[PDB]
Amino acid sequence: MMKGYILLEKVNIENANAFNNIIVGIPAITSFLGFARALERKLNAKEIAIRINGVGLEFHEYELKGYKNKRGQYVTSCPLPGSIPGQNEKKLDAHIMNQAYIDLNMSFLLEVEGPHVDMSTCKSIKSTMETLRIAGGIIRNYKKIRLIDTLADIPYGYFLTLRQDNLNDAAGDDMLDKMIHALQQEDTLVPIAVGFKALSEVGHVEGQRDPEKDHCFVESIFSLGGFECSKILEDINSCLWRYKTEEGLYLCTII
Amino acid sequence: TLKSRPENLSFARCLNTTEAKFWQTDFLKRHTFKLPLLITDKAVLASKGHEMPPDKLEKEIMDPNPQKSQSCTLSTECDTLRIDFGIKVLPVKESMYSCSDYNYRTAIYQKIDEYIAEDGFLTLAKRYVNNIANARFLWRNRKGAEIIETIVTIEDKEYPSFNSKSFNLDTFVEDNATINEIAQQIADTFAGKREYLNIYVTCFVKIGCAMEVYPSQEMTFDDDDKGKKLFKFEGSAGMHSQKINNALRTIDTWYPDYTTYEFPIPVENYGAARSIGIPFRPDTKSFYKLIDRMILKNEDLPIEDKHYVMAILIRGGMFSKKQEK
Amino acid sequence: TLKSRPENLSFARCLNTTEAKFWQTDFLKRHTFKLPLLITDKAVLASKGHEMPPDKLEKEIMDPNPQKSQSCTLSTECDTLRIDFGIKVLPVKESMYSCSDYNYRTAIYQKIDEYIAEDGFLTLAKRYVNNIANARFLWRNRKGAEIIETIVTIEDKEYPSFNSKSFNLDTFVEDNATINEIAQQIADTFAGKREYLNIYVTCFVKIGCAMEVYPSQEMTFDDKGKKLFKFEGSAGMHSQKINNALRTIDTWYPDYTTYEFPIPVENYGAARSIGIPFRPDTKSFYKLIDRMILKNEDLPIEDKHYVMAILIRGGMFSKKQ
Amino acid sequence: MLRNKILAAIPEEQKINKYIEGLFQSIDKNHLATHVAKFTETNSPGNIGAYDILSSDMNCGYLDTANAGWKEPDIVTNDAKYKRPQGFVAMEMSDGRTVMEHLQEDSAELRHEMEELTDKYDEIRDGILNMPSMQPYRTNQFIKQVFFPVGGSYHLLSILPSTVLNYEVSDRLYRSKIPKIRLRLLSSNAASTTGSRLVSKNKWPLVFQALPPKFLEKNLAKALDKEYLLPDINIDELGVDNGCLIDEALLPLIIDEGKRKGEGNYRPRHLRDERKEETVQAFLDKYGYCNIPVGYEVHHIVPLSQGGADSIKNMIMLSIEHHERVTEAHAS
DNA sequence: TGCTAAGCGCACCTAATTTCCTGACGGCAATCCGCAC
DNA sequence: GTGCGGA
Repeated sequence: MMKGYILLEKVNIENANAFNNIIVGIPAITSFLGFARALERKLNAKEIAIRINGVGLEFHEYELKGYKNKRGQYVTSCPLPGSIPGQNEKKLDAHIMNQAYIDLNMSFLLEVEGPHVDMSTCKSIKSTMETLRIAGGIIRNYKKIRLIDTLADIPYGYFLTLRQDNLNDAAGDDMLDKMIHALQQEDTLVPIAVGFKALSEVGHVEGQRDPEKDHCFVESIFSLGGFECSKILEDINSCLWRYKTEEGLYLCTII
Repeated sequence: TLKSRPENLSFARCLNTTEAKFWQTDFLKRHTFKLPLLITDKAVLASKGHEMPPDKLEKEIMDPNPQKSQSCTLSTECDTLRIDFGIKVLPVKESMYSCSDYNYRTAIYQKIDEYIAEDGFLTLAKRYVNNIANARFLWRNRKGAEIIETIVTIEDKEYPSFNSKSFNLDTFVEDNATINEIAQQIADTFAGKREYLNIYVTCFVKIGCAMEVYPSQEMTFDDDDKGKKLFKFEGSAGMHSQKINNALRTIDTWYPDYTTYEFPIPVENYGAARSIGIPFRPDTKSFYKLIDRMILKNEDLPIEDKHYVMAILIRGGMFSKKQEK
Repeated sequence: TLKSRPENLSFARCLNTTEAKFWQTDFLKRHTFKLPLLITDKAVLASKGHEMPPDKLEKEIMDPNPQKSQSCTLSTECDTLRIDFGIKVLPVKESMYSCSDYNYRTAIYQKIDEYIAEDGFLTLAKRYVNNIANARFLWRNRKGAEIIETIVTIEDKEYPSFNSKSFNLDTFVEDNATINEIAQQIADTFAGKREYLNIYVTCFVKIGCAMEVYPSQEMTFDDKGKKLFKFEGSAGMHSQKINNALRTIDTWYPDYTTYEFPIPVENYGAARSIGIPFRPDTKSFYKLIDRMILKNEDLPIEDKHYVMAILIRGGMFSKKQ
Repeated sequence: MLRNKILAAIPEEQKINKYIEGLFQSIDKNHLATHVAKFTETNSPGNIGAYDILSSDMNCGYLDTANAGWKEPDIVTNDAKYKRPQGFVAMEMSDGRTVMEHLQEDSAELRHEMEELTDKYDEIRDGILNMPSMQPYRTNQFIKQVFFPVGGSYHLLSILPSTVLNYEVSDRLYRSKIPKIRLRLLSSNAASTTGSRLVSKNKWPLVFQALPPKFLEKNLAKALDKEYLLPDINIDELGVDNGCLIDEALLPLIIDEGKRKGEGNYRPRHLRDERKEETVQAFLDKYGYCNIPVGYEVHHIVPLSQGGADSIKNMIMLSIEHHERVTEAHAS
């Protein structure tokens, strides 16, 4: 019954997950969209009807936990492991698996659709964001939660957008060769993770987190992305990530 | 009747801490002035003084040993160190992110409500505020200091300060008004009567003019370089959040043999402190056996074991049944 | 009841020394006037005078050799070098960073308490103040000096000065009142009767006008030239070089009556100067600490002096199994 | 040869019996896989994984395990004890070929060499040529489980990592110039615990680097621009009556403090703290007046334009005639 | 409290050659493995 | 409470 835009401005996230089996860097888009969905689910239990249908991701600064060597390469750092459940839980030294962590400052543009979208909604989002996480990281501080109307009320930064056309129109003989060639031609693009693909059928197995839902075994899928500034942008709708679900595919796309 | 712990149970931290950033100051101008502190590169020439087999000792006793390192020191015009971090407190019953069985959820919620009824999270909160009052988050930066001063701010109210050299690291005080007033609010946040609490902690340590500050050291695995690497947070020196939290959880004085060893240990699932290589709670007073005696075979425990179980649930972790294939 | 050393044993320093900063003054106006000293960039042309194989020597004997370097000298109007550093003294029973067995901790604490019961850390502390009094931390800046004066300040009391060209470098004085007065406070800090002590040291070296000053050089690891140490923009010295010059207090090695000189305190007694290891099998630290704690034997007092000197120096002393 | 080899890998005859006897008791415990579970946490009970042999698309917009060109499958067990087959099918023979390629064609080159060293090459070859596939049958606490919204409700998804894709990113990035990162966290013993051939061969993989552009990286310069200075004088006991500077000689003190602090720190507008009216409200409270005593103006002793905090401390109320003095001196 | 409005700021040509750029010794010890018997 | 098994 009404539609608007809410901006979450300059949020500090400390120690967010940065490993997706072929990528070390920016976290996957599904974590940010799940943060938006978790905020939606927590606002609807306080009897405040709202629906978040699109999120835009803006970047201001980053820091990867580690250091840069003299040759210009990164060496990651991980915390010291503690007690882990299993057969060797009573030991003093535990195992070291594969992990990576990142630090971010970002801003979020949320498209909300509900019966009322005033500043009391902004106060409720301010009261409901001090009990949530982004990726697996904690929120130290935010600056201000406010409503926006046009492109000129947005702070300066660089947004992330999908560039699937630059991947389907390149090289050949397999998709990974297209990925490597497209990354060698234009140097301002990054590989990102954009959702999941099925590896089995839907059913019920033993050992689930919730034993009353449907279950599928999945694999992560990867695509290409790029950065555009906030003063060279056309429309709000061309930087908003949304959910899309086919049969066997769970994705995140910019229509 | 319930027979085993559920197949998926998980908890989250209720005391979340942020990273610390270091500064240099002067003590008589410590409320107006601050300078950045940076890490430098140091390379040394040494001698081989490790224990070697007698064959290698005859060949390598007099050989040079260059190594690489890093260091952090104050300037020649500043004499104090300033440490600033922050803590977020969240409720206990809203920190269960997974529970497969519904009856175990009901039973554990009833047990936490009965713990709110008798000693509503006040003793544990008093111990956590004490471990902010004696400044145990200074690990090697507490040795050799003339004045240690700690200030705690909640919301927009600055509380009166602490002299952190007047508290002993082995006794817990329960008669200070400021500690009691912070502990009541942390108890109310733990008990559900509030929903979030934000604490800001600032510490001033006077060590001397050009003295050595000891930052946190990183665990990195590279083959070309093998040297000491220290933490750099936004260009300056700092300490990890995990270090400050271990210091805060050193509140356990209820292990089975405390009359022989009379120091408090950190709260862990088997009493495994990294200082002593023998676990302190290995079979009968462990977390799994006490929570299987509290919930699954309904029985009243002594209050110290309840204190330990609730402190483990504030710490967090993956607490589930042995996974079968 | 104790077999073996614990799997994680380490100690921490009880004499923490700061880095040194260098200044230039005049001797008659040294209490009211100090100027900064800086490092300059030099480049020199040379001749090929290194030893070469006979074939290459016939082709590369009259060839020029450009090289890069660095240097530090005083000005034309200044004649005195001023070096400033500081020392922090910490107790010895509270310098134990890691021990994985409680019984070994109790045994070590009992032997240190027996040491404080016989000699209250006084001989070693007198040797440490003696190495401040003769200015052994001036390594190559001590050759060719007219007057050397060293002042020691603790708190807000400036102790009377020292003439560092009247102390021999091979003998230790035990009759000087100022040395005894500082050494008693250092001994009380080592014992545990006080929690810390901060000592600041200032030294004046008259060497003349426009003469050379020798700072510390930085270590290079790959494939290099001469780089000198800079501390806050000025020249200076490493803390390790000063601390090595304050630990040359060992005169208890087995073959001291032949070579009558003090050596620095290490685990196997290795002298880099004179190329002989002096404590290689039976009087090393490992055998003595395994014959003191693990078999309860009363050693002579000189071996106890060596063991407590190593435990004031610090290190990693861990056994595998 | 496959001779000396089967000995290096430990009389000299009971030996060759031990290897081949130990081999046949384990060729029914090795399965084939493209996705394995203990590559995330090696404490996952069982042999849970998958074999995805499906069809490519080549123009879909996304990379997967079926759109890339994986060339070699993977062989996986549950316990390291049982891992001889993966070594056995890895020993290179005389022609620089792998037991694998010879067992698919049966060139007698092997036919001959095995039959002198064993009596059961027939049974072994059938158990390396028809191998069972890995099946996903259950889940545990060590496999990552997440929720995903599907049409008014949710689906629970368990993510399994890809072993064949990790091996082919690392080979195709060792000969390339795009940014990459090497992870050196897995040891040799823990790699064997995973049970896969491709992880015990590549235990320190090479992966993609995906970072924001390099003008947006934190440093000390972009951290001293979010802090603000405060003065070194407390007016409350300092020549001043109720906030107003009575002594004309104390003006130079304000000029020298403003000259000292915030001298060479110019900050553009975007980098300046706002000027909220509450602080000049809060300053007056301490001294009353309910109103600015006209003929006086609030001056931040440290310009909020050369770096200064918008705080009660960083202001002092001075006369307009005095104010014309200070705003010109600090401008100059 | 006010301190100007307009226009414009060259065309040419070039920027050296030789010889060489060190010899030594060395670059840590500890720990980070599930599983079937 | 042991010892296996690879790269």
